[PDB]
Amino acid sequence: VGLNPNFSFRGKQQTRIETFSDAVFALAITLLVLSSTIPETFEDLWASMRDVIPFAICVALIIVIWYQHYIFFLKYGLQDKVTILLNTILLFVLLVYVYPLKFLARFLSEIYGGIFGIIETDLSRFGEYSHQNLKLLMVNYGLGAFAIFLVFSLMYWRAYKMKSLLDLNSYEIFDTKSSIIANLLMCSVPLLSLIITLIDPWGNFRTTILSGFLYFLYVPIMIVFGRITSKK
Amino acid sequence: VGLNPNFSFRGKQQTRIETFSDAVFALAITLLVLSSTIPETFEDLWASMRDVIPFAICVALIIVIWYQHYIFFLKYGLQDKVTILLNTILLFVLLVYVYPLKFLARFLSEIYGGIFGIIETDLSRFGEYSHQNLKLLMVNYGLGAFAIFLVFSLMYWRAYKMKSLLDLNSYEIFDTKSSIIANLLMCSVPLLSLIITLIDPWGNFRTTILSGFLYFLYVPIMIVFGRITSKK
Amino acid sequence: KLVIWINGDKGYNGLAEVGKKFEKDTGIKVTVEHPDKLEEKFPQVAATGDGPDIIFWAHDRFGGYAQSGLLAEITPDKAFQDKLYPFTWDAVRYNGKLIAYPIAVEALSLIYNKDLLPNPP
Amino acid sequence: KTWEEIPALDKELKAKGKSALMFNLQEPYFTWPLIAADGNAGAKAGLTFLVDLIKNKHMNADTDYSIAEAAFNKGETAMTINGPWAWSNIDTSKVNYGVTVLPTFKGQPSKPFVGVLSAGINAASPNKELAKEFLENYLLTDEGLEAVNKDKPLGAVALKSYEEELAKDPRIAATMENAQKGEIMPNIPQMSAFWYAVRTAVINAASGRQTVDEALKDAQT
Ligand SMILES: OC[C@H]1O[C@H](O[C@H]2[C@H](O)[C@@H](O)[C@@H](O)O[C@@H]2CO)[C@H](O)[C@@H](O)[C@@H]1O
Ligand SMILES: [Cs+]
Repeated sequence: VGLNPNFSFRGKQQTRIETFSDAVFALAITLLVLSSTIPETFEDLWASMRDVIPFAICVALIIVIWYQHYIFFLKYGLQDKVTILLNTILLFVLLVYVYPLKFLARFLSEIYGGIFGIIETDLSRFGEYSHQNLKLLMVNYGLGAFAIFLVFSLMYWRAYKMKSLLDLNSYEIFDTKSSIIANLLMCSVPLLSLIITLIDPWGNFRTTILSGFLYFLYVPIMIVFGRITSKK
Repeated sequence: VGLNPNFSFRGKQQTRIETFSDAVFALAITLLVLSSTIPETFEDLWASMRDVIPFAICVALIIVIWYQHYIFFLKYGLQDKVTILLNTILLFVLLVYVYPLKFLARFLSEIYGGIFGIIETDLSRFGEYSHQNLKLLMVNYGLGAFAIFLVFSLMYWRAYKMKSLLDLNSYEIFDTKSSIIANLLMCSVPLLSLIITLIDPWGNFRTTILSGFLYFLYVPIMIVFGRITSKK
Repeated sequence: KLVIWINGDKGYNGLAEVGKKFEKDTGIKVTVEHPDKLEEKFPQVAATGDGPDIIFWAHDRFGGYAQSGLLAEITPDKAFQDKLYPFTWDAVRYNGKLIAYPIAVEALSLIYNKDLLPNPP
Repeated sequence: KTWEEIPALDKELKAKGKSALMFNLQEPYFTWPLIAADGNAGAKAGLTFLVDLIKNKHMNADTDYSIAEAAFNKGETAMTINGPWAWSNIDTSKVNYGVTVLPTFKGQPSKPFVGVLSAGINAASPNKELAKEFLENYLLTDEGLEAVNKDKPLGAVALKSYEEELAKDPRIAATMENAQKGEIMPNIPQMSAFWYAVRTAVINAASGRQTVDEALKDAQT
């Protein structure tokens, strides 16, 4: 059940903001899938089964936003104007990137579909894959990712700001303090790719490659950022 | 209320994963129905009333996924990364097969509509009913069914894996142990039809007939599989 | 006097409460002792001296006491003989003679702290 | 979170018939965190603000421990400044209290003095070897520190085994938060003459006798 035994989960009771959020989360992974058109013929039936992978990919993403949220509300169980205000924003962002992700995960599933040699379907459906559109892709999705993590960082900061009011013991502080740093290390990679793209050094695909290569190197770059703060 | 009096229901309190799931379930049986187009004229009104049966059929299916889920969460009331991870998957699958079912239950309701002699509407709407499309049908739906049951089997295995932590008494074990076997006997028929189709012995409709005939013989084939494990 | 010998790790206090109810219905005092190394102090003291009226220990040492001849042959009536399980009586039998009454089945278990270790090895 | 916003909070609380902060001003132990917040200049700034709190009639002139404790424990003041020992008396009162970081001042936080409660044996005593046994085997133990802490809390005990129960306490966190911001007192023999100089300097400034610039002048010599 619990991540930490030394932490006292305050929001064990389900609240309106938890109950509300859940509904707004369910509709993300539900309408992402079911926003699709009803297979009317076998031809459409086998077409809609090509889409399972894009949603599998996306929904996995969306449950991780829910799971990092479930844990925060379980932990502090806050229900104030600031938490509300941030929560609103966390979801607002999820929602605005719900179908854009559906598209990216469709787009990436066709790119990866040709590399493994499963399918050879055209990508002229997605439009002209130019530098600017591929840069906008990196800056667009990278922003949503920076944003979702930045909000979790700020929501955990709200908990640290009200540490004395929540009655956070010495062990509970280090979790909050670390969960800020953890969400901020997480929001540093999407900020970096977004920044590298926006500056545009090479003025060609070399820019988009690097920016994409930072999401593969998430764990090793998380350790590089973390080792610089411990070494001083 | 309860299936077993000797079982101590731990998840009697409604949790975020129960509350969340419910929302994702409601949207299955709600959007399956209401994904339809608004009857604008009497002609469309009587058309949409032909669809009551396909959804009646499907929704009955979807409440049984919910009811086998309601019971599991009521029983153990788990809320860990593995249960979450599996739950996600259980629903992911329900959702990806929500409209495909709508189609199958429309397709089957027109096949059955002609046998009883209620309607004689054309099936050229659904497309070319060839061997390959009818085989893909069996492998497609059979997979979703194997998958949904396989997840329940794995979720009940998570409970048995944490039997000592949940404090499962001698009576509670035999329920978990049996509920794995029960979901696995249930996931053995859709695996068998799926396997028979994929191998394709007769190379003609004789393959699709057998595979379809195993869902009629669900209870007798459940007893055949069960008697072999008791006889040894 | 009805003196009983049972290990100190068991429930000698709780056994004495049965003994306190026995003296009420008859009048025989029931003292319960828990000596150290009673598995090896029983065959030496009971043979020469008096020892305990009845002895409680796992059934494995009881074959050693029957061969030496330090245990009376048990003769339990069928009405009681049926109240317990059948296989339990087989663990307290030596050369076709009942040498003890089986109480309970024990076995080592892994005791773990759920606060310090939620998923143990 | 800052000392400069307490006068505003007092105006808001005085409208409802309540005080903002009452603490023992008579002892310089309690005025020191504010005085030594910035630092001399830091003390001039630190003390000048304290004088203004009494000058604006936000704090009482002869605020002692008894009335400061009773006021917060009754529910007449929303705050008070005290150590671990005072919590047990608040627990007796039906008050939903919290222990937090001291308010900051001029950006830098308040630097309180960190007392290390200690136990020493007297030179002119025939029971030297009898008291040693008590401090080690009976008092500074798992059990011995419990009996004292449950009566009136000590703070962060010196015993290593109590680290678990100390960390679990949310008040020890607030106390230890203020200790890492503050510094430990030097044991030197001049502390008596120092503390006396600070005790008088605060009382003369609080009553309305000596100026803030004239206080540090007299307190330096
Ligand atoms: O006030 C000056 C006084 O401060 C310190 O005394 C504290 C002591 O640390 C605590 O145990 C508590 O009881 O309050 C005292 C302040 O009232 C110094 O220890 C002492 O030397 C100094 O004079
Ligand atoms: Cs729609």
